[PDB]
Amino acid sequence: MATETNYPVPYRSKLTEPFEPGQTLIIKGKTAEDSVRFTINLHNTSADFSGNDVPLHISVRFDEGKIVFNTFSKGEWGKEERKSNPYKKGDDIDIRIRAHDSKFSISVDQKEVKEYEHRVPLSSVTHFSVDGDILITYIHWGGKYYPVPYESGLAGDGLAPGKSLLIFATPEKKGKRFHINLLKKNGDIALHFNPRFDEKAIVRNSLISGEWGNEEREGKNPLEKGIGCDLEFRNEEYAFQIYVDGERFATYAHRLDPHDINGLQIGGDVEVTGIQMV
Ligand SMILES: OC[C@H]1O[C@@H](O)[C@H](O)[C@@H](O)[C@@H]1O
Repeated sequence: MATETNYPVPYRSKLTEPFEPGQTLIIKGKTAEDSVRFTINLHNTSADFSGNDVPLHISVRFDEGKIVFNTFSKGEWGKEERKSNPYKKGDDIDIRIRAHDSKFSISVDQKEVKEYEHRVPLSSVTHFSVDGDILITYIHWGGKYYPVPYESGLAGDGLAPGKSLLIFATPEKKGKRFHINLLKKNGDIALHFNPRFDEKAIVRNSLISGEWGNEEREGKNPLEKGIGCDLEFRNEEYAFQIYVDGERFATYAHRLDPHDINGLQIGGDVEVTGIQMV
């Protein structure tokens, strides 16, 4: 129990809106040398009753060495479904649950490991909770089905120094490349982020007045086909700080005046599950 001051356990959160197909629930935290198990439940209740139906129960067991799924409804549990637990007592955990119309898709360390068919109505999930030997460090519920190629404007102030655009996506299993453009009203691309698996590199460049700039490579490429990633475009005074999965992958000196970056485009071989401005 280190610097908790965030989401203490047991954690109970009453959903403000229904959990719907296309939306993802992200839970990250830390465990200890003596953690034995922790749970994540998607459940029903009127507001705080706590104890009705549990559409989806997830038990990560360090003693058993697996992650176990099941549901509780009408006063009884069904048959558990198991998957290997890739975590050893002590490491950080990252479990994401995305709702779909026929099931829940669960990924561990951004790796899809389980498809749990709905046994009870998804619409009956009104609450969510986490408990056990885990120190929760991050919880987020949002997203939707983002079609790609994708295009949209950004809030009002857009992406300006001091702001960050976070994108959660998964390069397609058999994809070759995809890109993300941060644009200004006149169509110029301040930042072109273009991972190329065939080239084993991520190209960064700018499009000014219909002309592509220098083209910056350098950098191993921390992305993997079929594995989810967290992309952060941190706009600062002198450059874009590009973070991939928590670590800085590269810096990109501004070639265009920051501010007024109110456009976004995403294309290529990639699935997008979350977009947010912070
Ligand atoms: O115009 C040249 C540019 O074309 C783009 O389609 C490519 O992704 C860039 O790597 C290239 O520098």
